[PDB]
Amino acid sequence: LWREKINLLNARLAEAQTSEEQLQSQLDLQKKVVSDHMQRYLQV
Amino acid sequence: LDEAQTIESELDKQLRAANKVTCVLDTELTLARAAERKAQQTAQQGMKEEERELSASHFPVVTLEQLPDIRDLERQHERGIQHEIERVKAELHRLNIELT
Amino acid sequence: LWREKINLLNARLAEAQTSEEQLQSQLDLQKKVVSDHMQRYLQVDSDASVAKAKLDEAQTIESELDKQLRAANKVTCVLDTELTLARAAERKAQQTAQQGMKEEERELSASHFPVVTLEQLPDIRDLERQHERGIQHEIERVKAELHRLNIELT
Repeated sequence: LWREKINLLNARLAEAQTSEEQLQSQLDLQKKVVSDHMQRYLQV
Repeated sequence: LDEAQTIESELDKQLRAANKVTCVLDTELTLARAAERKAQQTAQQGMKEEERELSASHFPVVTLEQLPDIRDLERQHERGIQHEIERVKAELHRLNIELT
Repeated sequence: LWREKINLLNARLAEAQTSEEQLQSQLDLQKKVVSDHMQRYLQVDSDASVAKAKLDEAQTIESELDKQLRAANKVTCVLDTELTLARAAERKAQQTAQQGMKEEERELSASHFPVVTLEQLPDIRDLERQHERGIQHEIERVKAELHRLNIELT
């Protein structure tokens, strides 16, 4: 049963990790928008 | 650009809220291992196939939700066994009285 | 023992939170530096190239400080889960400890049963098992002596 617990947690961890990575990608995309606007200002 | 810089706070807060699930799952996955290995080495004392059959044909099967409390439900089942082995001993006492 | 360990875990969690808040302050300072370099690059190996390179450097240092903040958060959450499990176990034991014990019974139990140290709380169940076995051994031994005495009486 502890082996079953280990396997179930191995299967489940990826969902939380994917959510964390998605939020990281959203943060990096906000930084990308900031960079786009700052580089637009760089032209003028 | 001011708005883009400002909006980063909500995303950072949500990322902080998200990290906790990953932390908890890693903790659980690391923690279960010691119990697993100790239980496995306890089982390594071994049973002859006949002994396995006799044990299994009467002892219940267990599942994941009972696993955390299995170290106590096991003692409850042991209490169930001994509370009748004591009855058997009492019947031995009564029959010894009768025989004497 | 569980309540004392809960207080100790609360102290550890407080230490983790003290680290976490100041790591957040460090992250804020690094973000301020990032904004400084961004505004400098907007203002201008030229000074503009230095502003760009150091804006990227400030973002990298901010990422490192955010990783340190995430490590602090992970430590805080590990200790928080430990504290929550400790509270759950303490309440589960409270389900039985709430029943109280008469003064004479407490005296006898204290004068007949050992005790465990704070952090050794898990081994308390080893004492429970061992003393259960000994108590049962003595119980059945006295019962057998009574049995033979009863048979002799018969």
